Amino acid sequence: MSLVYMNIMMAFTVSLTGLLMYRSHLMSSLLCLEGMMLSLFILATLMILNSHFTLASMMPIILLVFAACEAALGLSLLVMVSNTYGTDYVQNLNLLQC
Amino acid sequence: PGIVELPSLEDLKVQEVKVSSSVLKAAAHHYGAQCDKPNKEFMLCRWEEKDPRRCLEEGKLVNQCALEFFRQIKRHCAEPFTEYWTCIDYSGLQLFRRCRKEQAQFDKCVLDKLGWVRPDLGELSKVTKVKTDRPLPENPYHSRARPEPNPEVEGDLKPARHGSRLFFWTM
Amino acid sequence: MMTGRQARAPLQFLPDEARSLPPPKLTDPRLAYIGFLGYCSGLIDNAIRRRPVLSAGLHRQFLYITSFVFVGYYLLKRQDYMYAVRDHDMFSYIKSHPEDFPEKDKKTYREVFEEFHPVR
Amino acid sequence: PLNYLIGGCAGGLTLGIGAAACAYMGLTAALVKMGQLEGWKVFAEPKV
Amino acid sequence: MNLMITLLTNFTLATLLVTIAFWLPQLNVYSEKTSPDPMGSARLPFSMKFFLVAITFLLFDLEIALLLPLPWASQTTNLNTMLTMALLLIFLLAVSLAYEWTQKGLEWTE
Amino acid sequence: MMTYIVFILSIIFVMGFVGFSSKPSPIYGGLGLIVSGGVGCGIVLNFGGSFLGLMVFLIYLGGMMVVFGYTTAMATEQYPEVWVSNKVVLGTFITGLLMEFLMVYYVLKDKEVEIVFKFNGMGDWVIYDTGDSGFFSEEAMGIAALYSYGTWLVIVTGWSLLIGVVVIMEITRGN
Amino acid sequence: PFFDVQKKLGVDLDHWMTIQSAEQPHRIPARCHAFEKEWIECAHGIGSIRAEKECKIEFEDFRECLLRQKTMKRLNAIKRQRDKLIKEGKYTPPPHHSGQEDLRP
Amino acid sequence: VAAFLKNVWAKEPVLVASFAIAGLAVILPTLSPYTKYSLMINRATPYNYPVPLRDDGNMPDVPSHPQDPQGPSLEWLKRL
Amino acid sequence: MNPIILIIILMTVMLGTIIVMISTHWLLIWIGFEMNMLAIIPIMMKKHNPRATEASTKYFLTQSTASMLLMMAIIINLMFSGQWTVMKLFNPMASMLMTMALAMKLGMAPFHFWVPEVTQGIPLSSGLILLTWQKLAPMSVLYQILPSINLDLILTLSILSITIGGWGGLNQTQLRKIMAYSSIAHMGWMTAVLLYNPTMTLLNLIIYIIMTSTMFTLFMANSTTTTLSLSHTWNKAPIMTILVLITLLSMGGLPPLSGFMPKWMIIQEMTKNDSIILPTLMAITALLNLYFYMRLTYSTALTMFPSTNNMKMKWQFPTTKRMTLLPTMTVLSTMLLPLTPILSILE
Amino acid sequence: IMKDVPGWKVGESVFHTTRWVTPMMGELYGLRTGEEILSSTYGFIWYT
Amino acid sequence: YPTKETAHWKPPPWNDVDPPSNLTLNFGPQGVLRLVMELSG
Ligand SMILES: CCCCCCCCCCCCCCCCCC(=O)OC[C@H](COP(=O)([O-])OC[C@H](O)COP(=O)([O-])OC[C@H](COC(=O)CCCCCCCCCCCCCCCCC)OC(=O)CCCCCCCCCCCCCCCCC)OC(=O)CCCCCCCCCCCCCCCCC
Ligand SMILES: CCCCCCCCCCCCCCCCCC(=O)OC[C@H](COP(=O)(O)OCCN)OC(=O)CCCCCCCCCCCCCCCCC
Ligand SMILES: CCCCCCCCCCCCCCCCCC(=O)OC[C@H](COP(=O)(O)OCCN)OC(=O)CCCCCCCCCCCCCCCCC
Repeated sequence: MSLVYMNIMMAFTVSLTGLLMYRSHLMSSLLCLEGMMLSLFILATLMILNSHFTLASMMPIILLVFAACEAALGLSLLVMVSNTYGTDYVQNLNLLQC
Repeated sequence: PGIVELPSLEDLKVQEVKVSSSVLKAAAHHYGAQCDKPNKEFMLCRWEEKDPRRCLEEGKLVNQCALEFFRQIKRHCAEPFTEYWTCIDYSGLQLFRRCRKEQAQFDKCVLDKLGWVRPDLGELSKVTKVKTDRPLPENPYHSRARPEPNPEVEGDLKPARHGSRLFFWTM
Repeated sequence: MMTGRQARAPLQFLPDEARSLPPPKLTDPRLAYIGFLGYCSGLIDNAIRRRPVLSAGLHRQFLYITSFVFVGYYLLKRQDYMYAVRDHDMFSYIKSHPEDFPEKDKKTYREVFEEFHPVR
Repeated sequence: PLNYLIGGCAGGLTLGIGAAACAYMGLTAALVKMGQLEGWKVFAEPKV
Repeated sequence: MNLMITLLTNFTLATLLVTIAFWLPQLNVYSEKTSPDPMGSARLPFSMKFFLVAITFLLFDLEIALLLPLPWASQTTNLNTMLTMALLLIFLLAVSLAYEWTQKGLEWTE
Repeated sequence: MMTYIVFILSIIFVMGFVGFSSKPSPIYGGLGLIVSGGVGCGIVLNFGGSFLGLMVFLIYLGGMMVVFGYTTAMATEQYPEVWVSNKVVLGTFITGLLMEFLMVYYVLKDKEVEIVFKFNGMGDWVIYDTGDSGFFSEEAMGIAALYSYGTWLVIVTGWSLLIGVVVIMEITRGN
Repeated sequence: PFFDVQKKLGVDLDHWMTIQSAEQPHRIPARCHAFEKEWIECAHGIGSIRAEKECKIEFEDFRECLLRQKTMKRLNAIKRQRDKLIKEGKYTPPPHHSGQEDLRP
Repeated sequence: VAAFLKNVWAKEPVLVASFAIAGLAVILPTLSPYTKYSLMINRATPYNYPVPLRDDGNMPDVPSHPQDPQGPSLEWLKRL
Repeated sequence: MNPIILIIILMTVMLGTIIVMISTHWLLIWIGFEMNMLAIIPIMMKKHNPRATEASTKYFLTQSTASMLLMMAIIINLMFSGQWTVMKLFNPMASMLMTMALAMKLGMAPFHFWVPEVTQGIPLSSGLILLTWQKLAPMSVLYQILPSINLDLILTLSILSITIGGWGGLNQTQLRKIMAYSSIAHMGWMTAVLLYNPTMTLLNLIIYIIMTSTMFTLFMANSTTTTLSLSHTWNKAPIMTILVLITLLSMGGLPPLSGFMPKWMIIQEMTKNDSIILPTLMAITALLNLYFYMRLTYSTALTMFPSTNNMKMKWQFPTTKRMTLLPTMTVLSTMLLPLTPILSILE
Repeated sequence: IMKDVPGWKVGESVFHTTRWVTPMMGELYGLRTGEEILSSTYGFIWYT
Repeated sequence: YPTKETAHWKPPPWNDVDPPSNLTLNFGPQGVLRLVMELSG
C-alpha cells in the first residue's frame, strides 16, 4: 500500500502495544492511548487532504475534540484513583480479583 | 488496457501570451468584455467535453483573441496601460484600490481611442449563454451499460399459506 | 434476510399493504394467550407487593390484561404481515426463476426401486 | 478413523489423565478423519 | 522552507545562549561548596482544585477549538443556519460556565 | 533528501512513539509525546493542512498535553539525578542527543532504501498542489462548513462537551 | 438494528459528509469525483452481492484512482529502467528533463 | 421586574452587561433590515467560474454578454 | 447525585446508543460510542467507593482502546473506499479491526477480562445498564457490517465466549460476576448466528435483555449481591424465592421457558447452513452453564437455607422499592415460548 | 527508454475507462529534475 | 472451590466500601518572623 501511511499505522501499533503492555503507571497508559489518538489524527488528516475531499476537513477536529474530552475523563479517573491510594499504580487497582 | 491517446507536439504549438500576471490583471476587465465569445465557447467546451484533448482548437482561438486584444492595446494605449500595470505590479497583493488614477487614465484612453466600456461591478461574474455548432457530448464520462435493477414486488398480498410454518405452530 | 425489502419504506410498523391482509380476530388463541400473560402479570404484581392476589387491584389487573392484549394485537398483525411478505417474495422468486425450480418428475412406485432390507 | 483413534490415545499416554485422554484425544482425533471422509465443516459457510 | 530556516535559527540562538550561560561561569574555579524550603521533606500534597481548573481549561479549550472557524463561517450562503449554530456553541459554552458556577466548582480558585 | 521531508518526519514520528511507548516514566513519556506531536504536526503541515496542524499545536499540545503534564506533576513524586559539574550535567546531555540524532540518521541505511527506492514515494507524493484551488483553502472551507452543513455534528459535539463538564464535576466531587 | 430515522422523518443528519461526490462547499470536486460517481451509479439499488461482481471494473478504477498503486508501480518501473540505462550509459536525458528549455506558457 | 433589575445592576453589573449584550446578539439580527443584505452579498461573491450555458434557442433571461441588460444586478451593492 | 443530572446523563447514554443506531456515517457511530462511554462513567461512580472507581477505570481503558481501534478501522475503510457509508467494509484489515473493536465493546472473549470485574465494582442498576443497554450499539454495528465480517474470526470469538462464559461460573458466589459470565456466554450465542440469520441474533438479544433485567430487578428488590445473601430470601420474601430461580432456569436455556427459544432458533438456523458440530458443541457448553446455575438454584430454593434473628424485624416492613416492570418482565422471560413465531417482527 | 523490456505498451492507461483522468504529479514532473519536483510539490506550501 | 492460589482471598465487604493529612509549611527567616503553617490547600 501507500508509503507514509505505513509509518503512521506503525506508530499507532507501537503505541497500541505500549498500551497493551503495562509497566507501572496509569498515566503511561493514558499517554499511549492519546498517542494512538494522535496517530489517528495524522492518518485521517493525510487521507482527507490527499483526496481533496472537502467536507471531511471538519472530521479530524471532531476526532480531537471527542477524544480530548475522553482524555479529560481519563485524567479525572486517574485523579480519583490517586486520591484513593496515594499513587496511580496499576497494581493498586486489583481489588476486583475477588 | 488501452493506449491513452495524446496529441502531437505540433497540435500543441500556439503563440503564447508572454506577459506577466500584473499585465494580465491590469487589462482583465477589458479582456473579459472584449474577448468574451471565444473564452465562453472554450469554457463551455471545457465543462462539456471534460477533456483537454477535445478543447485544443477552442483554446487556440482563446490564445489568438487574447493576442489580438493585446496588439490592439499596443497600437493605441501603450503608455497609459504600461503606467497602470507598473503600479499594479508594485503591490504585493496586486491591489486595484492603490492604483485608481492610472486606472482612470487607462480607461479614459481606451474609451476614447477604442470605445471599450469597463464592465460594472456584477457583470463579468454573470452566467451567460453560448451558441455552439459542435454536438453535445452524449457520454462524457464514458460510462458503460448500467446493471439491470432487481425486479420490484407487484401483486396483492395474500396471507401466509398455513401460517408461520414454524415446526408445529399452525398460525 | 428481508432487510432489503423494508428499506425503501423504513420504520413502518404496519405498511399500507398490510391492510390487504385479514386482521387477527379478537378471539385469536394467540391473543387470548397474551391476555392470559396480562392476567399473570397482574397476579404477580399483587403477589410481589404482598396483596390479596385475586382480590386487590381489579382496575390494575384489568389494565394489565388490556395492555397486553392491546400490544399483542398489533404484534400479531406485524407477524402476519412478515410471513405474508416472506411467502409473496418466495412465490415471486419461484415464478421469476423457472430454470432453478424445475418440476421434478413424480414416478409411481411401480418404476421406483427401493432396496428391501429384511428384519430377521 | 481407527488409525487416529490409536494415535490420539498414545498422545494421551505422552500427555503427562493417561487413559482418560485416551478416551478423549483419540475420540477427538477419530472425528478428524471421519470429517475428512464425509466432509464435515465446523466453520460452515452461510448458504441460505 | 523560510519558516523552518527561521525556526532553526531561533533554536540555534536559544541553545547557544543556554550553552554560553551554562559554560561561561563554570570556567570559574570559585569553590567546591559544601551542603548545597518551607516544607521539610514531606510528600507533595495533591490539590483537587488545581486539577479542576486544569480540566475546566481543557473543556473550554475544546469548545474554543469548535469556535475557531467562525471568521470563515461568516462567508457562507446558509447564514441563518451558521448564525444559529454559532450562537448555540457560545451558548453551550456559557451553559458550561453557568453549571460550573452553580455547583461550587469555581470556589477558592473562583 | 529535501524532497523526502514528509517520509523523514514520519520516521521521526515512529521513533518518538517507540520512545515514549517503552515508558521510562510518565514525565519523559509526556516529553516524547510532545516531540512526536510536533513532528506529526510537521507531517500535516507539509501537505498544506495548515489549520489542522495549528489545531494540533493549539489544542493537542496546547491544552491536552498541558493538562497531562499538569496532572502528572501532581503525582509521581520527584527525586534528583546526577548533577556533577558541567561536563556531566550538560555534556552528557549533548552527547545523548548527538547519539539520538545519529540514530535518526542511522536508521536510514541501505536496508531502508530497499523499501524506499523500490517504492519511491517522492516524485508523486504530495499531489495537494495539483492544479488550482482559487482564492480559498479547500481545507479551510471544509472546516468552515461545520456551521452551514454540519448542524447535527455541532449539536452532538457541543452536547457531549456540556455533558463532559457535567460528568467531570460529578466524578471528581467524591460525594 | 438500523433504525432509519433520517429517511423516515425526511431530515438529513449525516448523508452530506458520506461520499466525495456529494454537494461540496464552493463546488470543489474531489480528486476521484468521477470515479466515485461512476461506481455509485453502477452499484445503486442492485444490492451489494450483485454489486461486488457486476461493478468490479468501476470499483477497480476508483480504488486505483484513490491509491494509485498501478500508477506508482508503472512510474517506478520507468524510473528504475531509466536509472539502469543511465548507469549502463545507453540513454541521455533530454533538455526538457534537465530544466533547460523555458517552459510553455 | 424593575426592583429586581435595579437590585442585580447594583449587585452584579458584569453579569447584567453579559446577559444584556447576549440577549441583544440573539434577538437583534431577526429585527434588522440589513440581515438580508449579508445573504445577498455572500451569494454574489464569485468564488467559482460562471460556467456558461449551451444556447438551445429559448433562454430570454440568460444573457449572451456581461454587458447585456438581462442577468442579475449588483447596482444595489454599488448604491446601498 | 442530583436527579436532574441523573436524568440528563441517562438521556445522554440513551442518546449515544440511538445515535449509533440511526446514523449512516462512521464518524457519527464513533461519536455515539464516545458519548455513550462518557455518559455512562458517572452511573458507575454513583456511590464513590474505591471499587467503583477501579471498575470505572478498567471500563474506561477497555472501551477507550476499542474506540481507538474502531476509528482505525474507519480510517482504513476511508483508505480503501474513499467514503463513509455505514455498510460493508472494503478491506479485511478494517473488517478484522472493527470486529475486534466491537468484540472488546461487548466483552466477548478473549476480550472478556473486564466484564466480571467492572460488573462487580459498580452497583446493580449500573450493572443492569452495562449488561443490557450497552450491548445494543455494537450489536447494531455488527448487524450492519455483516457482509464484511470474517466467518472464522466471528465463530472463534463466539465459541471462545461461550466456553469462557461457561467455565467462569463455577467458582463464583458473587451474583454480579455470575451475570457477567452469563453475559459473555450469551453474546457468544448471539454472534454465532449473526452471519447466518441476524434476526435470531436480535431474538437472542431481546430475550437475553428481558431475562437479565428480570434478574437484576430481583437482585435490587431483595438487596442481595451474593449467593449467600440471596439464600435468605425465603424467610423474608417468599414469592421472590421462586421468581429469581425460574427466571434463572430460563436464562440458561431450558424448556418450556422462553430462554430456550433463542438457543433453539440459533441451532435451527445454523443447521440449515450445514453446520452440525458447532451448535452441538455450543449447546453442550450451554449445558455446562446449566450445570453451574442449577447448582445455584439448589442453593437458593434448596439446601443452604439458614436464617438470622433480625429477619423477625424485617418481617414487619413491606417493600417500598419500585420493582418496575418486574411482573411484566417475569411473565415475558418465562411464558413466551408458545409465542415463538412472533420473532418475524424483528425481520 | 522502455525498449529492452518485453511486453510493454507505451502510454498504457492503468484504467479500464477511456475517460480523461487528471494527471498526477509524477505523471507530469516524474522524469524531471529534483528542483522542479520541489517547486512543484512543496512550492506553495513552503512559500513564506 | 478454593485451590492454592485462591485460598488467601478474603471476601469483599457487604456495602462494597473499603477501609481507606494536610500540608505543614515552615516559613523560616529566609522584621524577621518564623511561621509554622498548617495549610489545608
Ligand atoms: C363467532 C365469533 C366468536 C368465536 C369464539 C370461538 C371461541 C370461543 C371461546 C373464546 C376463547 C378462545 C380461546 C382460544 C381458543 C382455543 C385455543 C386452543 O385450545 O388451542 C389448541 C392448541 C392446539 O390444538 P389443536 O387441536 O391443534 O387446535 C385446536 C384449535 O383449532 C385451535 O385453533 P388454532 O389451531 O388456529 O390455534 C393457533 C395456535 C395453535 O397452537 C399451535 O399451533 C401449537 C403450539 C401451541 C403452543 C405450544 C407451546 C409448547 C411449549 C410451552 C408450553 C407452556 C406450558 C403449558 C401451560 C402451563 C400452565 C400455564 O395457537 C397458538 O399457537 C397459541 C399458543 C397457545 C395458546 C392457546 C390459547 C390459550 C388461551 C387461554 C390461555 C389460558 C392459559 C392456558 C395455559 C397456557 C398455555 C396454553 O392446543 C395446544 O397447543 C395445547 C395447549 C392447550 C391450549 C389452550 C386451551 C385454552 C383454554 C384453557 C382453559 C383452561 C385454563 C385454566 C387456567 C389457566 C391455566 C392454569
Ligand atoms: C438570552 C441570551 C443568552 C443568555 C445566556 C448567555 C449569557 C452570556 C454570559 C454568560 C454567563 C454565564 C454564567 C452565568 C451564571 C448566572 C448565575 C450566577 O452567576 O448566579 C450567581 C449570581 C450572584 O453572584 P454570587 O454568587 O454572589 O458571586 C460571588 C460574587 N458576588 O447571580 C447573579 O448574578 C444573577 C444572574 C442572573 C440574572 C441576570 C439578569 C440580567 C438581565 C439583563 C436584561 C435582560 C437581557 C436579556 C436576556 C435574558 C436574561 C434573563
Ligand atoms: C432491538 C431492540 C432495540 C431496543 C429496544 C428496547 C431495549 C430496552 C433495553 C432495556 C435496558 C434497561 C437498562 C436499565 C434501566 C434504565 C433506567 C435505570 O437507570 O433504571 C435503574 C434505576 C436507578 O435508580 P437508583 O436511584 O440508582 O436506584 C438505586 C437505589 N437507590 O431504577 C431502579 O433501580 C429501580 C428498580 C427497578 C429497575 C427496573 C428497570 C427495568 C428496565 C428494563 C425493562 C425490560 C426491557 C424492555 C422490554 C424489552 C425490550 C427489548
